Amino acid sequence: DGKLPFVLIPYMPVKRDMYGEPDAELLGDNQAVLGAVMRGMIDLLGRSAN
Amino acid sequence: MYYIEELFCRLANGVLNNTGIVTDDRGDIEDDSKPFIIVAANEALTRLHGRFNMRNNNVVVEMQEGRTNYPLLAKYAVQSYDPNEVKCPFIMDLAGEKFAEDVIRILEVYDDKGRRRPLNDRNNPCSLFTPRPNVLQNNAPKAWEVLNVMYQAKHPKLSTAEDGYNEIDIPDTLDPALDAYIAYRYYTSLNTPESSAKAAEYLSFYDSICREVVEYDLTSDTEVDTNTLFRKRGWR
Repeated sequence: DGKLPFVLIPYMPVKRDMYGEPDAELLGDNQAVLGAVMRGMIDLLGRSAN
Repeated sequence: MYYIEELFCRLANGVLNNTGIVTDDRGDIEDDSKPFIIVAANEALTRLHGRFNMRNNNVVVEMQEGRTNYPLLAKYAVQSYDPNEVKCPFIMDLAGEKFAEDVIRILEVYDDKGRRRPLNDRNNPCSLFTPRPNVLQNNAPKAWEVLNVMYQAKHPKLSTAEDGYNEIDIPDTLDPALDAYIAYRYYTSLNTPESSAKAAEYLSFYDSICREVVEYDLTSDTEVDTNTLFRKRGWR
């Protein structure tokens, strides 16, 4: 072949760049917000007398 | 903290300033009328320590074989028991901190091994029982079982005798409440209708002071703690 034996496969390509972006880049804030709501619901039920 | 003499001066130059039981110089109450104030003063202190959980004191009780009921009386204390009729005391105290039977309400009991003992739990075989407010009953006295009882305590009873207590240890914000109750007792004793109206004013004033303390929580009566049922219930 006469060149490097490595192959690059990006997931979401970046304009004029090698490394792509995974799905975790866009969902950073959404996961944190969702986690806060779930913990709040459990705390309301868990700490309540029953 | 201050001596009972300062209380006499404060009453002399206070609510009782216009009474016939004070000295000509308004410096002290009449000596023959002193026991009247002492009886009222002890009664007033009991009411304050009941509504407000100000003093929390603990005592040590040693289990004795063949005995189930353990009254919390000074005659069973090591520093005050009579060997003639008591084989051995089971209430342990110090020479300078003699037990004074100041028990009002039992709060919690812990054994010598650090395990909490339930009280008045009829369905629990190992629970303790209190047939009387100042009597502790154990249904299974072991060999080396020693119990510590933490309870709400009243102020020690005042006495004009030298060996007796002659100091007052209460929050200074409750001093007007103490004076009002003593004034109420004195004016209520007089049966003249004019004094009756004055007596009611002090009693109402005493109640107003107590609720004001509760409203602002000046004695740290309210208590909270971190939640533990969350872990025990397994919510995770």
